Amino acid sequence: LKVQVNSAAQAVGKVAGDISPTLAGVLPSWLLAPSATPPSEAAASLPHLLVLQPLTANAQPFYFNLNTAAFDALQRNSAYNWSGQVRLGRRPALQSV
Amino acid sequence: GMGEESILLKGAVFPLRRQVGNQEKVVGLEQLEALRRLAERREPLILSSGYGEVQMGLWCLVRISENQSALLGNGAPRKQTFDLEFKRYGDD
Amino acid sequence: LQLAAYRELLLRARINDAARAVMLAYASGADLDQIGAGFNVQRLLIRPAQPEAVPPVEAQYESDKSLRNRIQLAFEQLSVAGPRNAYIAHALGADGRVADASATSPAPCEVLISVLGVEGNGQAPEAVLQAVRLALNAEDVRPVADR
Amino acid sequence: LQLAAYRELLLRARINDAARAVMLAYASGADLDQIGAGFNVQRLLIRPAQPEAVPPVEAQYESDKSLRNRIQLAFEQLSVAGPRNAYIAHALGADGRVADASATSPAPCEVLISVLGVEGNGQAPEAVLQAVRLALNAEDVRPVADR
Amino acid sequence: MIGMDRRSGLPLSGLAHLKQSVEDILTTPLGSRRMRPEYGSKLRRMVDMPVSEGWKSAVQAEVARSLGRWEPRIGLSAVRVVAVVDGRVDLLLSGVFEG
Amino acid sequence: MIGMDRRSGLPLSGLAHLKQSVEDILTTPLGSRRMRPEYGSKLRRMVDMPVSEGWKSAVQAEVARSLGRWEPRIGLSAVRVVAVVDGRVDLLLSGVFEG
Amino acid sequence: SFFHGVTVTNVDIGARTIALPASSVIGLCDVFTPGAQASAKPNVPVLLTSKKDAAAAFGIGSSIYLACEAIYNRAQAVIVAVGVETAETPEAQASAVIGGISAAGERTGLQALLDGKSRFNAQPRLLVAPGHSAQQAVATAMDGLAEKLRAIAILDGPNSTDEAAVAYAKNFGSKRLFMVDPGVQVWDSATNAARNAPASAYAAGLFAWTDAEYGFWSSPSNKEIKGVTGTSRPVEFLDGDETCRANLLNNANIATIIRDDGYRLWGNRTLSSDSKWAFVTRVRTMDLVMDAILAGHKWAVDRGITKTYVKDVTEGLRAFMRDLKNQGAVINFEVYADPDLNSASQLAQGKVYWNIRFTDVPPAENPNFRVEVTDQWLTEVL
Amino acid sequence: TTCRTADGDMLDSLCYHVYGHLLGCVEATLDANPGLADEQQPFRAGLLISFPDMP
Amino acid sequence: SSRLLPPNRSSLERSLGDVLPAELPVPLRELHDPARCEAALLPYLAWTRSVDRWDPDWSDEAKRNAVATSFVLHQRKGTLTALRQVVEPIGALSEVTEWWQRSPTGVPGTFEITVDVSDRGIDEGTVLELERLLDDVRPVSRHLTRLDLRI
Repeated sequence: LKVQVNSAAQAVGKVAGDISPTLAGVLPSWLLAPSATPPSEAAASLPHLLVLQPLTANAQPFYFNLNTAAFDALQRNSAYNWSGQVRLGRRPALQSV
Repeated sequence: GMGEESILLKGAVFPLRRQVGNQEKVVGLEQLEALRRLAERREPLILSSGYGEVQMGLWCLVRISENQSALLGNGAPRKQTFDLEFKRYGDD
Repeated sequence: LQLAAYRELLLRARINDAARAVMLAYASGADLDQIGAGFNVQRLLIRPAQPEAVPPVEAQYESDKSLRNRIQLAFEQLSVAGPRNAYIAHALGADGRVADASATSPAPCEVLISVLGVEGNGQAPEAVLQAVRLALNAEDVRPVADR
Repeated sequence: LQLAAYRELLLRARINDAARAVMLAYASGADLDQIGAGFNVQRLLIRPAQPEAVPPVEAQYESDKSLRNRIQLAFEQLSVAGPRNAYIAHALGADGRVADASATSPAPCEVLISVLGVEGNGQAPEAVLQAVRLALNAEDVRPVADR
Repeated sequence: MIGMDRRSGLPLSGLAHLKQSVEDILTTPLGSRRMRPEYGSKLRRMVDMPVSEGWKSAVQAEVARSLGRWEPRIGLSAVRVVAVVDGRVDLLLSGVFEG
Repeated sequence: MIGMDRRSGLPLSGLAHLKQSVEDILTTPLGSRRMRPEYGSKLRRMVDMPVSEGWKSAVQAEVARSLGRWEPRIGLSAVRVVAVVDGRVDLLLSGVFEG
Repeated sequence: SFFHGVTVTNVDIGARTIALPASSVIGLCDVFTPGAQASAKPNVPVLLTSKKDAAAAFGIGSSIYLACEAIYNRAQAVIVAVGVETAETPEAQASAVIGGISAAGERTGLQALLDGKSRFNAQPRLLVAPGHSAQQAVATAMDGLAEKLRAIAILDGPNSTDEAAVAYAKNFGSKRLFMVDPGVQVWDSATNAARNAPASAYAAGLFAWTDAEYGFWSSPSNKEIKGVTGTSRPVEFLDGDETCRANLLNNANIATIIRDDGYRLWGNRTLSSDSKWAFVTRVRTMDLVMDAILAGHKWAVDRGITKTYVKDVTEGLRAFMRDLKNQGAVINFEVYADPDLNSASQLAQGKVYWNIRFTDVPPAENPNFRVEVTDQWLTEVL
Repeated sequence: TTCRTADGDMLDSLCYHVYGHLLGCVEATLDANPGLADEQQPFRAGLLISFPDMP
Repeated sequence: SSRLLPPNRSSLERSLGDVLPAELPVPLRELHDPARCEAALLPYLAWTRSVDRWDPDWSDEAKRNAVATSFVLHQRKGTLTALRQVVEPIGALSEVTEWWQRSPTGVPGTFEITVDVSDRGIDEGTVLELERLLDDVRPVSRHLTRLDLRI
């Protein structure tokens, strides 16, 4: 059946060829394209308090000011990894790990 | 699953306030130890309220903790602030 | 496509409904009536059809689980008194009588049935001599000399 | 519409393939047991799965196209007064034979049946010949006598 | 579930069996059944007690226990005194249907 | 995704298919489809109910459910009453496009 | 002879004639057999609350109870039920239902429903004659009795085809009539077959279920009918203004049972010639606020006209109608005393006027959905 | 669990109301019902379906 | 169907709802009712009912009762009461012989039967079938080939 029907489908395609695979989903070069212009937040009359901006470098950044979020507190914890190793007769040794 | 459903009953027993209508009988000191005797039966309990659903499920009693203070001479309190704590016994 | 897969599933089920209706181990309702009409078996009447009161008494028929008893017992059934085990079972028209056996002294013509009935001493009365012969005229082989 | 023209091409083929397996004409295996139950025909065991050794299972039933003959010979086994085929259809109970033919040249109640047998070169054994009189005791007529 | 009626022996199934299932709970005292001692109601103990406002809440709390044991297909809603004649109090046993 | 139009049979793909995808959600009642009972909207149940300010928020909460099931490429923004004539209320179904 | 144990009682005990929801009381008139099992005189009204009241006052096989069961299967309603003796001639049977003052000082037939108040505190809001409304003489009797009663009359067309009921609706247009033509059928225990009910009493039980559970301002069309099977006519229905037998009846101001053959009523417009009074909710909220205005403000017929009296009720109504506005029964209103027609020449006569202006909630019988898509402000694709 | 229809009750809706799902629930209803699929799918008002257990 | 569709439907869906199911008759229960079999497949059922003798000349009323009463015939072959009904299309039930009508103790041959057949529909021929149509009802050695007839 993979021999005879394929020989029959090749015989039909020689007599009457197939229709072309017409294209209706042809888009312009916009619907996957970011608007690289800065938003109205970046042109506002307020100095920006802090700015979030990602690694893709074309995505829209977030601007902290009185129009958007405007934090008034800033905790900044910063540990430093010093590991203690207890020695028996003395003070425990500290290593920067 | 369903997880633990619990009911916790606060409150206070004042065992010198006389019973309602002055029945020549006070609220007793025995009247929280009756909650203890009913809890060492190792047995679930039906809660029966009177407002919404009346047939609450099987509820085993887990914890009794009174705080009896303002004592009399023989150790008798005149306040007993308790908090009961149930968990729903999952019957079929 | 949820109609062509739903209406086809109805037509696939009608074929399964019709295939059960032509099998004895699966037919029910008025479909064992068509198996019953071919084998000359009718559905019983426990209580009769017509009521005399104002609520209509339903014509009580036996269940279809008892037709499958009766369609299947339509073969092992008293049909004709061929052998010695069938002359006696076709000789159960009378009532005051205990079991019986048959013989045949010649081969080609005559068959002998010695009826004894326990009423008094065990003799056969002449009243039940004709009561046997009323049944054996059309339930035997036709040229029997049933003495 | 090209799907729908393809689906009742598969439904007209389904109604035909259902109607084949209902009639005894072109009924396949594990389905004559549903038909033979309507004709008191059950397949028997030709050395079934007895595990002499447990992994070599040797299971075997009655095959088709001879079970179908026993369904075809169903109505010829109801009449116990011995028509031309009831002497045949009761003589097919044995295994080491083949089917029978009935005739009568001499005086009446003298049956000439020809017990033929397929096992090899011609002649059937006389010990196999005695099994038909054990197979025809309560199936014949009592005055009739066969050779 | 299909059961039979207490009187007249007739098999009644749907909701008349539901009502006689409740009235076998309410009118049997405890321990009256054979080999089933935790069956029935304490309502016979509530017979011929004065109708106070604590008697009402003790009947609601005891019908709910006794129907909670042997009648799971009934969710009890309320029990209300609706009339009083000499001795004869009468209670509207109202409850939703489950199961 | 390329589908066909409901009327006239023409295959339309981009955004006319998007609008008829929404109007197959909103106008089918629940259970009307074959072997798909959790399809459609309860908007036919909201037909011929009085237009209160709780009827509006119950239509927003039900269009958002029914489009949230079978229309993932539409983020619903708001549903607003914009006019009232006798019986005929009309709703500006506004929503951003995703996917 | 008393009893001293625990007992079951299966008979009615308490009185439920205390609540009496004034918007859902129903007038009912049909035939029955006044035997010894029916403990009610024919041409007098009797108050009904449950099916036990219909069983005690009327026969079970009588078609009063068949209409009382049709209402009590759906709603906890109140029925003022008048009976008529069954006649021989059907043109004289309609003469028994219309009644009149044919007695000495007694009202008979439908006219005894005007005596609902002063007997049982029920001024009837729903008029039904189940079966006896395909005749025009009783549908005109229920017409003219409605504006005396400030009710709406739920009549029904004949059980023939659609144009037999469309042309039957063209004899009216009188603002008080709500016609449901497919006489729906119901399953029976004794017959073990499909019945034929006139389906005018089923819309009365649906209105009593609507105004007590959803409010009288809510449109009583799209709601469930209980005690029901298929209809006497398969009435098709689609979406998109087709030649359907649903859109044909609704455009002829006729309501009809539509979906799943018995599941829901469909249609809210009344037999009215005015497009202002087209909906029943325009008509129901007209009369059920202005008799709820009166209930509570029954002191406005005494406490004679002093300086504060005109001022006492002009925010007595404003404080009551804002309670109607907050529960959704109306939308924004205004209540004010009449400046020009109030004068001292007729204030001594007793007449003093107040102007009420309210608009009510419209029922959303046709919600349109203009779907539009965007990304931020416009269609980015096209 | 025998149920009686109305003149518009339908099979896949009914055994969704009874069972709660439709995976393997319609043909199990059509299996233990003689002559149900032969009747037209918009049902008449008085036909009886005995819904089996474990669809 | 068009009724199984939702209320929102185009005329295209309502048309394709009336075409794409494309219902068919199921003529499967009709195969075992002889009064409802088609005439082209009736002798298939006559085979499984083991109708021993068959003629392609009878009316269908004379063909279907030979299949419907094929049970009652084959249940009682040795009897006379199905020898009466095996001659159904040849309409004939007149007379039959028995032992005591002949006084000298039966014929030599112990009473082979000489039955009476009375046909009126067909006069030409109709003799050569009845000695072999009645052969299956006749036992192999209970009767002899002696026969009597009447036209």
